[PDB]
Amino acid sequence: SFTVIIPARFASSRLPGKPLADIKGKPMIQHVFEKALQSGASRVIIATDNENVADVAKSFGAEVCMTSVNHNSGTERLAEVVEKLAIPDNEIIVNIQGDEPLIPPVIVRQVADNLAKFNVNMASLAVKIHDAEELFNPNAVKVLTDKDGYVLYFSRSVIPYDRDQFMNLQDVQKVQLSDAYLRHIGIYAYRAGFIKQYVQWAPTQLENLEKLEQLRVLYNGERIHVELAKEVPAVGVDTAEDLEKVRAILAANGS
Repeated sequence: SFTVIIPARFASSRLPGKPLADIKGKPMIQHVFEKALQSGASRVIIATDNENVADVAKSFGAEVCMTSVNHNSGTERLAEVVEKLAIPDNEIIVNIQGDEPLIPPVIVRQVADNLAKFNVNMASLAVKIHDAEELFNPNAVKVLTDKDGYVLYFSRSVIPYDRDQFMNLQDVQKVQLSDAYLRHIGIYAYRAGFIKQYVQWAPTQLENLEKLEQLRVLYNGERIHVELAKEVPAVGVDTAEDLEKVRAILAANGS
């Protein structure tokens, strides 16, 4: 079995209070909660520092853990939940974002099973990158693993470098990419006890440069397993446009 923790994500610049945005009669956060239940999770916790969100979540039967209103990171907020609920060290925890109402339950279960299968302290997923435009986008995190799926490195820089095609490239948007690129997806599985260790490790020059918190784990020599996601998850909702899109999709799926 495993536990899912869903960060509410109330704070948003272009879509403030999005966790409570209505999507076909239910707040977006409730959709994520229901997808979590459909993944086979034995426990689903909504974590938030917002009283209004907590009240709404409890109203649809969700266990809620209030997180402190500090500066600390997301991983830092996951640790606080583990500590406050006294979650045993070996419990498998899957972190899913509160603004992904269309997250495929199958991939939530996938990362959880992978954590147990390979017995690592941290597991994640990736999806193929097909466009050069996305490949060179620093916002798309590229990842590479060894033959067993154990991560070599994560980076905003393009890896692997294609010698023959990248040498004196003049138009990246027109380069034909090989089938070797992977975009890391921000869905994780951890052993509850490891999160505590993760946050205890000192900040690294590496993570500060790439602005990738997960590099702290690689820097400290901890094995991470990454596998191709069984299904490509939709981008999280953060704009009114994205919200309209999800509403249209859920509207189409019921008639």
